[PDB]
Amino acid sequence: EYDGKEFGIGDLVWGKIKGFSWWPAMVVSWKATSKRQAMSGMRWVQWFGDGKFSEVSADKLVALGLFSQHFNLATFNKLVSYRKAMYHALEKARVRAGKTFPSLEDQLKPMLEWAHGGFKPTGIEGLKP
Amino acid sequence: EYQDGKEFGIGDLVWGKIKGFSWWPAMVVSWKATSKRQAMSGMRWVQWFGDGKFSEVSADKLVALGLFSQHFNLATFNKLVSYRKAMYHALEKARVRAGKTFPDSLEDQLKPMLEWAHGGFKPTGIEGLKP
Ligand SMILES: CCCN(CCC)CCCCCCO
Ligand SMILES: CCCN(CCC)CCCCCCO
Repeated sequence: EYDGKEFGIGDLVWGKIKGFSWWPAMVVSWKATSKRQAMSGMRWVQWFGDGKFSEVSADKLVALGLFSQHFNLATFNKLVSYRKAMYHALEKARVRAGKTFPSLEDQLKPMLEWAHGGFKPTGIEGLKP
Repeated sequence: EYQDGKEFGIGDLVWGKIKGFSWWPAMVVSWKATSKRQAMSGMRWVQWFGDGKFSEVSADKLVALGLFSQHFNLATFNKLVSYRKAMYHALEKARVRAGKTFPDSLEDQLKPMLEWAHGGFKPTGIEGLKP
């Protein structure tokens, strides 16, 4: 923990599992999961919004920093769970990036703008553990 | 729960810092107390004294309540009755845990508990605040 592959503990990522759009998450240690060690090539991630754990292939994870590419507007409008997930993921992104902003969709607005805009001034660097 | 290599576990009395508020006393709780969800790794559910609400707070924006004089905010204390009430509930919990006793308005009961806390929780020291 953690096989040659990408991503380590604390990284903010989008992860893709069956039945769900790309979904924001944080790579965690298997010890945080109360479950089991991850198989080689896999990563435990904890999903923002519901705090649940999934073992996901490192090959189906991308940096949260690739934001606009993987943000899914339709899902965002359809599912309140996705919007909450976005809030909590960007909230963590914010704090790590020493970021400051002035309701759910109210707080989300400057967060999303900051994300879609490249996480300036820190850039992606501000999202690292 | 909370096996992420960070400080603080269930029942700990802490000051927690969130946006728009002074450092505020709280108790670390299990996510099960919250009716919400598991905290993100590196974070803790805390329940704020005074209003009993739950917030998910990074363990790095938490400090032991025992570090009292450092995080007690006198301006907030003088300004907000909610903060004074929170102090009362936080310190009463600390007091019972510490095995401390003192000899009545809110501020009347608060007075020796604050002196106690501000003086370093004598004679137990901060160790007596453990759950
Ligand atoms: C509505 C939120 C649902 N999210 C989906 C995120 C992709 C939780 C999925 C839980 C999967 C556990 C085992 O793999
Ligand atoms: C006046 C009392 C204020 N309390 C505690 C302040 C730290 C309000 C906390 C809001 C909880 C929402 C979830 O995060």
